[PDB]
Amino acid sequence: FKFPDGVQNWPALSIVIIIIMTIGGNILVIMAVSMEKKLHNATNYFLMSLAIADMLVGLLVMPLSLLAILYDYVWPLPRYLCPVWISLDVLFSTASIMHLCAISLDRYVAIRNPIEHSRFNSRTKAIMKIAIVWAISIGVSVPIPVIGLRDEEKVFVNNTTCVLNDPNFVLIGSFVAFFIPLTIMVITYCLTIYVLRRQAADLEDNWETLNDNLKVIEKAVKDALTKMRAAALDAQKATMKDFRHGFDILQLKTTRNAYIQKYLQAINNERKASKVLGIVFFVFLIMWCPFFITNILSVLCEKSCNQKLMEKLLNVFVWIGYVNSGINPLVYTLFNKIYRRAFSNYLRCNY
Ligand SMILES: Cc1nc2sccn2c(=O)c1CCN1CCC(=C(c2ccc(F)cc2)c2ccc(F)cc2)CC1
Repeated sequence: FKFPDGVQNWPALSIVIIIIMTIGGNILVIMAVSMEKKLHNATNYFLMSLAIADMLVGLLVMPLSLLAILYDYVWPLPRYLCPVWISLDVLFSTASIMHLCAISLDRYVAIRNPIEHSRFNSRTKAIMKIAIVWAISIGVSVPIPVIGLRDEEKVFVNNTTCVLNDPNFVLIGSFVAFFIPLTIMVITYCLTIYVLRRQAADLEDNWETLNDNLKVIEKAVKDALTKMRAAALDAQKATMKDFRHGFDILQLKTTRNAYIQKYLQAINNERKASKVLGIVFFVFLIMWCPFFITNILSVLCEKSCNQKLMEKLLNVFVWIGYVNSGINPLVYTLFNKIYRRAFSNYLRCNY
């Protein structure tokens, strides 16, 4: 570990900046979800446990990858330390996709069959769901120290570079640890975003007409006045008892701000959450695709392919996937005033 004698790529040390921003960024997420009241809920507990995995990627996987780059991918640490790092790489990377898939799956199940959650509270129900995503993650990574130490060629190429080299494990494992959870996250997300739009459009299309027909009354009628009573007529047929009669009493603009905005902001809130999750989901998908494509493209042709080129591309493609462990705290800041406000305060009033 930085002898320093023997190092062959000193400008690679500049990747430390990537490492520092991946740890500190997710630390702030851990601080925010731990301290902010308006962030204490199942979805944001998922993000904290996710930030714990992404912080441990930058804390335990990124530094030992950088060290290998510094020695031209000739493993500089003891040989037993290679399969330990490979399993820590697999564990925390799987925990990332397993968190995103669990968020999208729980959000989908929360919408289809929203039965009265009478068994446990939301805080404690989240704890079990976080336990299964870590239980699976440990389950995928725990064979690797066995396979690697029992047979060192499964984790060493050319007896020098430390990389996972078991084709059966890499193939089957890529399905269990990446392809299946990614397939679930995409379908559940889109299916969720389809249900949410159909149910919101029920009230929205009635609330949109009443609003538009109010503009013509300020243009500036007996057809536009009855245009607004028919709007609320269909709105009050779907939404608790204070809502049905709430429209039946509706100068008009004051009633809209009095009680309609209670649900109007509620639906917009659900829309803003689907926006953030989709960006987090599909940026994760996009930043891991080049590595996974190039990898699964490297075994579809055993020969007839430039294997030397594949490895060189994968050296860069793995860090495109790694940088994703730092991207999530940035995304929260851009799209949520609670994270952005807490982040600026932790950077100032604490640091
Ligand atoms: C550090 C490094 N450097 C170089 S240079 C040239 C190659 N190369 C490498 O292969 C690696 C290891 C990359 N490492 C990324 C994390 C891994 C996942 C995984 C788990 C188990 C598998 F079976 C299949 C892949 C994963 C990826 C995304 C996820 F969302 C979840 C898991 C394991 C592979």
